[PDB]
Amino acid sequence: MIHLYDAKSFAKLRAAQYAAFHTDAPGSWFDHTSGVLESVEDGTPVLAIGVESGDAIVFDKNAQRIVAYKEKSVKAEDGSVSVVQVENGFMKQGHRGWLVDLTGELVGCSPVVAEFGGHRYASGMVIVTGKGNSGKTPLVHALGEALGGKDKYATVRFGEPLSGYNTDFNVFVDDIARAMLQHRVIVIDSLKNVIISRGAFDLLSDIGAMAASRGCVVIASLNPIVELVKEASRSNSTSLVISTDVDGEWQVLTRTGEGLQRLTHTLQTSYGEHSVLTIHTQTVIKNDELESVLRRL
Amino acid sequence: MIHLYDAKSFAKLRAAQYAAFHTDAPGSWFDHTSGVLESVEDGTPVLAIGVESGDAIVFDKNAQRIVAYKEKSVKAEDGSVSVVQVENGFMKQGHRGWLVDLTGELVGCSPVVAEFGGHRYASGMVIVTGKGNSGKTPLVHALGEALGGKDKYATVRFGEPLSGYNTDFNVFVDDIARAMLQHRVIVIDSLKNVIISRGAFDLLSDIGAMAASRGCVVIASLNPIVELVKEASRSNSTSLVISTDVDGEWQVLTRTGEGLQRLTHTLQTSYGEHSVLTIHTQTVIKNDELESVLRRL
Amino acid sequence: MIHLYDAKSFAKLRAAQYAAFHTDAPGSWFDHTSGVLESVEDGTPVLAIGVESGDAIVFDKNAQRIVAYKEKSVKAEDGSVSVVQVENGFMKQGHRGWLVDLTGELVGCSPVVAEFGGHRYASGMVIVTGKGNSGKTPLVHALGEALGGKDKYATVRFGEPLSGYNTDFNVFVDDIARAMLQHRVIVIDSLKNVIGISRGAFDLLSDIGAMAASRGCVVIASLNPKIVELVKEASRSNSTSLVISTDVDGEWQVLTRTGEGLQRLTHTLQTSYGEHSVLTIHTQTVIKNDELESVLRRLT
Amino acid sequence: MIHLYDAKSFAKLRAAQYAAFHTDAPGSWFDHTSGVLESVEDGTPVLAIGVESGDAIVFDKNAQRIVAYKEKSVKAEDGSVSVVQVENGFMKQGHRGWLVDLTGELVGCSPVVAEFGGHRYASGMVIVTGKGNSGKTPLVHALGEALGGKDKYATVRFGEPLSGYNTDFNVFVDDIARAMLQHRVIVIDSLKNVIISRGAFDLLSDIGAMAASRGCVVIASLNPIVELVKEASRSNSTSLVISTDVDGEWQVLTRTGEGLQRLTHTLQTSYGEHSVLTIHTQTVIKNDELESVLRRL
Amino acid sequence: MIHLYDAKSFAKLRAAQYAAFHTDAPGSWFDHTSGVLESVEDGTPVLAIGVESGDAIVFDKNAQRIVAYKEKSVKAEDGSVSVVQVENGFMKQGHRGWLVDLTGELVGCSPVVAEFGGHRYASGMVIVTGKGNSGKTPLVHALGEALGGKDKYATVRFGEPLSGYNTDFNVFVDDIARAMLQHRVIVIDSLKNVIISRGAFDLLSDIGAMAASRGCVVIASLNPIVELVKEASRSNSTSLVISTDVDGEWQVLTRTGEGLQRLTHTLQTSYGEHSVLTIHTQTVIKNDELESVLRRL
Amino acid sequence: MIHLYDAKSFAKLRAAQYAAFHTDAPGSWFDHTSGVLESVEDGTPVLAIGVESGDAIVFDKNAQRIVAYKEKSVKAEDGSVSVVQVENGFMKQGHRGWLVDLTGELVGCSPVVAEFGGHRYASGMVIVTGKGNSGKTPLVHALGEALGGKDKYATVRFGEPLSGYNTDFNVFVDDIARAMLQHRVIVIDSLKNVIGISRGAFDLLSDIGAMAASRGCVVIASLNPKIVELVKEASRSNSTSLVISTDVDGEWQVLTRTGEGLQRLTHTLQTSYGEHSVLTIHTQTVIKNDELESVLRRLT
Ligand SMILES: O=c1ccn([C@@H]2O[C@H](COP(=O)(O)OP(=O)(O)OP(=O)(O)O)[C@@H](O)[C@H]2O)c(=O)[nH]1
Ligand SMILES: O=c1ccn([C@@H]2O[C@H](COP(=O)(O)OP(=O)(O)OP(=O)(O)O)[C@@H](O)[C@H]2O)c(=O)[nH]1
Ligand SMILES: O=c1ccn([C@@H]2O[C@H](COP(=O)(O)OP(=O)(O)OP(=O)(O)O)[C@@H](O)[C@H]2O)c(=O)[nH]1
Ligand SMILES: O=c1ccn([C@@H]2O[C@H](COP(=O)(O)OP(=O)(O)OP(=O)(O)O)[C@@H](O)[C@H]2O)c(=O)[nH]1
Ligand SMILES: O=c1ccn([C@@H]2O[C@H](COP(=O)(O)OP(=O)(O)OP(=O)(O)O)[C@@H](O)[C@H]2O)c(=O)[nH]1
Ligand SMILES: O=c1ccn([C@@H]2O[C@H](COP(=O)(O)OP(=O)(O)OP(=O)(O)O)[C@@H](O)[C@H]2O)c(=O)[nH]1
Repeated sequence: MIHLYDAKSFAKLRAAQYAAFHTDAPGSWFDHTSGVLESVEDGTPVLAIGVESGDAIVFDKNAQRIVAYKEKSVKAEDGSVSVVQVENGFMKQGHRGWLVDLTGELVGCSPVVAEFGGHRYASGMVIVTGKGNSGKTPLVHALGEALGGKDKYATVRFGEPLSGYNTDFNVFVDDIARAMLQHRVIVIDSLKNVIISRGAFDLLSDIGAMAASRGCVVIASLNPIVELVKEASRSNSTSLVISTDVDGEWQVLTRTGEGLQRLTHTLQTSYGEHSVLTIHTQTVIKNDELESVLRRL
Repeated sequence: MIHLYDAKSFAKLRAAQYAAFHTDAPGSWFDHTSGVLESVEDGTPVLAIGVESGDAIVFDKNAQRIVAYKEKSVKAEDGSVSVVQVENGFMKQGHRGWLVDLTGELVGCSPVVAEFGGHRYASGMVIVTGKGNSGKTPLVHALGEALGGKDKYATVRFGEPLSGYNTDFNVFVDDIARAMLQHRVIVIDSLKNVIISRGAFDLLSDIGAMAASRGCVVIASLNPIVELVKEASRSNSTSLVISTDVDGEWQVLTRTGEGLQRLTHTLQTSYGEHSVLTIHTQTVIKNDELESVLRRL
Repeated sequence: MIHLYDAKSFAKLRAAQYAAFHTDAPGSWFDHTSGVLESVEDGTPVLAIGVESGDAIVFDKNAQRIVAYKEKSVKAEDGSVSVVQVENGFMKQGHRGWLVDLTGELVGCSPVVAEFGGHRYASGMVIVTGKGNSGKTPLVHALGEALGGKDKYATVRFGEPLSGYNTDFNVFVDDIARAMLQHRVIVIDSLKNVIGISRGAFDLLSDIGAMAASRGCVVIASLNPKIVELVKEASRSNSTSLVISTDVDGEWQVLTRTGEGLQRLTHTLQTSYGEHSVLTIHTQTVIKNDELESVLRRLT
Repeated sequence: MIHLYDAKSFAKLRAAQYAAFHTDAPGSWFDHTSGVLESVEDGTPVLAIGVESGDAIVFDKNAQRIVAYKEKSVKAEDGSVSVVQVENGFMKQGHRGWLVDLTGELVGCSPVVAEFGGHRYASGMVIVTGKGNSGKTPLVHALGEALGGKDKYATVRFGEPLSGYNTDFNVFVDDIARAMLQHRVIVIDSLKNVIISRGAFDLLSDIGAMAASRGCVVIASLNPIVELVKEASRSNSTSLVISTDVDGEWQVLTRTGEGLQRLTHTLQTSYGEHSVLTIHTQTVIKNDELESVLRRL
Repeated sequence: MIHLYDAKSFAKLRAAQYAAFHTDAPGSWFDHTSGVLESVEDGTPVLAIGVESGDAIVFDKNAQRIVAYKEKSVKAEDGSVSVVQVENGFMKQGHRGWLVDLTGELVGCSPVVAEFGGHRYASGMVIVTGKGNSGKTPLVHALGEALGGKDKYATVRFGEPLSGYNTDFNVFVDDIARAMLQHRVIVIDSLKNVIISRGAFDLLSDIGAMAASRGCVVIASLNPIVELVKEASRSNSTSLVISTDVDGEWQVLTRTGEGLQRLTHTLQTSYGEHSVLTIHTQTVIKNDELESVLRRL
Repeated sequence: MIHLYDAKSFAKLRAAQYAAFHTDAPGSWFDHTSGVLESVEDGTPVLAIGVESGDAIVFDKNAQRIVAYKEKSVKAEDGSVSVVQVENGFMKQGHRGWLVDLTGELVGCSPVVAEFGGHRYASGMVIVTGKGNSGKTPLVHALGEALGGKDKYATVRFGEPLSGYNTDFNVFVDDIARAMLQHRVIVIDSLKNVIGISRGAFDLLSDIGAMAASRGCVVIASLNPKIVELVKEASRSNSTSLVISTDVDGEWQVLTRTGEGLQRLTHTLQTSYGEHSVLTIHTQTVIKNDELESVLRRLT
């Protein structure tokens, strides 16, 4: 919805956004939105996501697809009306994204998803990319385990020429929807085949906001069309993890919230048995330095 | 409609257009059009805006969407007939833009929306853009608060990978329509995802004229496809706010009206707590200097 | 229709075309076609113009849109049949352009629309363009007033981010149709969004010059310069005349196609601003194709 | 249809093709095909031509459009079956081009259309083009009158911003069809707007063969997308008339028949009153010289 | 169908493929497939070819088009089922190409079509192309007569601005189908207008295999979009005849079979009366030399 | 489906993936999936593959096409529901790929298909490509025979101008589906016309590697190099292994993805021709991403 501000309410918002990353208990936002989803009446649509054609499929709180849902309208606080209708397995009225309010007035956050190695990590979409010899697949799994912490991480597999990999985009969005509905830490391997269908364009534009609203992190590998990789990394990701000149070393660049500073830190990594990667255990980065990082792609 | 002029009536028009920016009380036009909208008979369509497909949705004076409206014709002063019909939630007959006359003979104005720091600002669309380290999001919010003055400004959020951000274009145009119907100062963060669908093309072509007719200002962030950013900044904006070589410094370029001089002034800014930006408190700019400014993108 | 010529009838045509620009009373063609339109029986379609989709809408002599019109055929002199039918507000049979004969055998003219400052100006479409600091909007209004003379000029506004500007293409073509049906001197500000492409926009660029020249009205259209080459081609091939800014501030070059197969003429305009940016225009030489291309190169 | 040859029948064909340009009385082929068309039973389709959409409209021998025609099949000499059906003003079955046989075994000719100034000119399509100051419109009319000889030439006007010019492609193809059905010498001013719709592509590919089969000449002005002008001039024209370095001077390049030599000669011209051009009163040209000529465009 | 091999059966296949070009009596394959076609039961579809739209038309053994054919299934040796159905003059079920088995296990051949001047020539598609002054049209007719030998060659004419030339693609594919059904040596003048519709793409991809399966040769002129000419010449042709630096001289490059060596030889030619060309009466060429030849286009 | 991991279960997966290439008996995965397919109830859809239009056709375990199949749902372990429905010969509900579970928890493998000349070879798709004089067609047949071992290899022929070659894409996908359903070693000659693009062709390039790796069969496809970059990306991202010609005639480099997140391995092949162009292949080192890109650069 739209929000109105004066100087005082705006300052309060920025303080709350800052807290949502810097001082909230890691993973608190995820637990909060889990409660909101759990409170939703049975059969109510909670999430719509685009399929390959640009139509949208709709899910309930238990990640079960809704095939039929009678037109139903809800008036928001700002006066806007949201309508939802599902017919023959597809959204007839509504919008892509969360169909229930997970955020309220607290918008524009990068809710802290986890803390690891003395660094806080944001929810939203994290694109893992770069050139050179440092492998992306081992990194995304290492990050998934690390941010998972006490919890297991969920793996969505797509579009690689290996056993058991789904290559159908419509199954992919079903997997992603279920993952975000049920898990705080999600790995996607890989985004190569989405990088173009209306569904693929929708996914790139929608997923970061979907994840940040939920308070889950989606860690997606993307091997570098090159300008679309750059723009997805620049504008569609909440955080970026990019390989450097030095083997095993990665740079993490985090958007900490709406209008807030982008932060950076470095990761050192090494391989153990069967290529299992281990990540070893604040500085601001400006826009010109950010573009300098993107040039390496 | 079409308008006829001789030398004397043309000179009168230019004098009135000049006054609409330079000497009218700031925000007076907005208050005038609010009165016009308030005088509209119950149920009457007042605004049509394009959705993603290129179809148009229609709103009444209270920013409520009209789903059904029997064909109704109105003869204008020049002899032209405007017809409006709405069926199944979509415009069947009519045009995009204001469906009631807010302007009359007084067309081609950039009605003054506010005065701040000794400078007058125009209604219409203001694109906030540029390269370098000066942040666009903090600027648009600072400008929104400043031009809001005694009034709160409205924030429309779109297409960023942060919590609570809508990423569905059809919700976006609903938000924008409501904002322009109800508020003098509007911030859009951001225009990145519109920059292509018929709806997106319609919005870029329509919004400046819609806002200027209302006397509201739409302050839109746009991070630089590059030629589309240049043309939107060159030809679709009433004013442009562009970052400079010096950190914190911005140049404001204002179209003051039809056939009138483009003016320029500079803004100095600084950050306080939680990245809240403060803007610190006539010279003509020619077309070649304007192009020189656009080259920096 | 098609026309047949031998040496003698061709020479006569060229003499008549030459006269239509050089010696006819300025604005005489417009008055003639006004009479033709006024003589048309009530309810008869006179003009069809393309909307955004590429369908065509149809107008009667009073610039009122025709919604329903039973199929009706007319056999021309060359043996061809023109059919007109309108159903549900759209042309079902017919063609874009004038649906009644305004011209007869006298085709390929640039009928003189006005004389100002010792120069004759052609009807048809005039594109006002160029680079540099000389403003196009003040020029089109100055030219509109000047060629209007004793008469007011009509202003069609389209696609600028200013108060009261229509930005819907289908309203735009309605405005243009009405303007050409009712006025000799017409200003369009601006053509930017038509060049910004729909079938309707393509139709308009291809149709408007011939429509205006047939009527004997002048359409003075501002156009600020893939896209640049379309501005060049519209200026090169879709305009009856071109007014282009020069190196010197306030100075413009007017390039006029005087008729079918006839010489393109050129002259210069000097201008200055008064109060509230009102521009005043201050008061024969042939230009060849290579010089014409040299002028178009400046649009880069 | 398909034709079978051995050495002896092939040599006979080449001799007949050579004669069709070099020794037949100028305009004889046109008179022959006029007789063939005149012999066609009343109401029979004789010519189909593409409209803008790529559908085809159909004409009888009197250049009257056929709106309804019951399916009718004709078996050719080679065993092939040609079917023709027209429904609701459009071809339902058939092909673009001549729907009756004007040529028989005598195919691949450039039938002589006229002789002027000691040079024979071919029927088919003649593209008049080039750069520089020599005007194309005066040339096409001068050539039309000259090749017309004792007969008037027909003028088809299209796509110029001058009084009485048709700009609707579907009227254009109607004009062209009627012209070719009724006249030996035809001028088109101009081909600029065809140079893209399916109809325009069809016309460029069809018109030369249509005209050569009839024995009429279509003299078309084409101002130079540039590569499409080159290919139309190279491959879609029976003859080319191109301006040179010297003002008033033109080069005529003629395909004299299937597998036969391309010939060249020069024209000198001058203007009289009201820009009426007068043309003042064998050498082979090879493919490399032909390409050299096309480079000048 | 699919075929299974071990070392011994593979070696046998390669020996048979080698023989099909090098040692079989010239034209023997054509006579064999004529027998196969003649043995087909009355009314049975034997050949399907794509029309402009990408639909397919269907022919019987007598080159008569089939308009209606009830669904009929045939189980192949590998277990696959081929179904054929024709409705309203178009293929409803089936595939493009030969609808009866002309080859059996003997696949991947370039069956010898003729011997002339001490050189064997392959069936399939021969593209005649190149730059320079050597004419393609006279060459294709000279080659047609020469390879025809005791038999007349068939000429398919398409897309040139000369008398009697068909320019409608759907008539073109009808001509080609009939030619391949009834004649061993076929000339196409020319392929310029096919070089894009689905039908044109189908034809370029299908014709070589169609011709090689039949044992007929299709000799097609193609004047050089340039990369499409290169790829058609590189990958869609069984043999290539390309002009050289020396006037009248041509290089013939022949694919002799699946996985077999490409051979080359040179032709010398001269003109007699009315431009009738006479061709005057083993060395391997590698891929790098082949690309060197293609660069000349 | 989605899979959940902690450190311990992830380490177990990587160990199992490593084993699936390095230590499992060659061809064991193929035999396992043959058993799974054989156990499927009569009439059950097992494989869906895209036709030219982007619709999908569906096959049973005997490689017979299914024309009609009533909607049928199956709930997976992760909670997801897979639905399959076939109407009028086309998939109405379902997904492209294997419609029965051949893999279970054991995903992301490159199951060893064969061992030859002291080297293990992966199932999945192998693209055979490169520039220079070394012929691709003889190589794919030599590799087919070699990896076939005791078994014959299947040859799918497509899009070459030679006798008996199918050139219809929909027949091609039928051939490929049958081949993967019935044979461990498959040769495709050639992929040129799929790269020559339809939705079906795009689907095939994106689907075939995963289909083959899931089955444990190897698809050995020749591909001769806008278009060049698509050959590079297909070779880079759509292939389980790559066999590319080198500077030296007869010599090839084999680059193998050994599994999800595992090392890419490389070795060289020497070859020579016998009679009638029959090629014979004569009888671990890791390759990094920068070296891999260096190899791909040679395709220009
Ligand atoms: O022990 C190992 C294993 C793997 N790797 C390296 O990590 C990579 C992980 O395996 P991938 O094949 O997934 O590579 P990637 O994610 O970097 O890029 P794509 O191929 O998916 O586009 C492998 O390509 C390998 O080079 C190591 O450096 N050490
Ligand atoms: O205290 C602060 C906070 C923020 N900033 C700067 O302001 C920017 C505002 O945050 P954004 O991430 O919105 O940057 P932006 O609007 O310029 O561009 P997008 O990424 O949205 O396209 C941040 O990127 C940061 O560099 C400061 O300079 N100081
Ligand atoms: O007094 C004046 C007023 C205006 N001008 C100049 O005339 C121009 C007329 O006003 P516009 O803003 O319309 O500029 P334009 O027509 O040249 O081009 P667009 O922006 O419409 O594409 C303005 O851009 C201004 O620079 C003057 O030179 N002096
Ligand atoms: O007496 C004359 C008349 C005309 N001309 C020249 O002949 C041309 C014929 O008039 P056009 O305007 O038709 O020029 P064109 O055919 O060469 O090219 P387009 O403008 O149609 O694209 C004119 O443009 C003029 O330059 C002369 O050289 N002498
Ligand atoms: O006696 C002759 C006749 C013809 N020729 C040459 O042979 C060519 C055959 O006539 P074409 O015009 O068909 O040339 P082409 O096939 O090479 O190319 P297209 O224009 O058809 O695309 C002619 O262009 C001519 O140059 C001779 O060298 N000597
Ligand atoms: O004995 C032989 C036979 C064949 N070859 C070489 O092997 C190649 C195999 O025959 P192909 O003609 O199939 O070549 P290719 O597979 O390399 O590429 P495409 O043409 O299919 O795109 C032939 O091109 C030939 O040069 C030899 O080097 N020696």
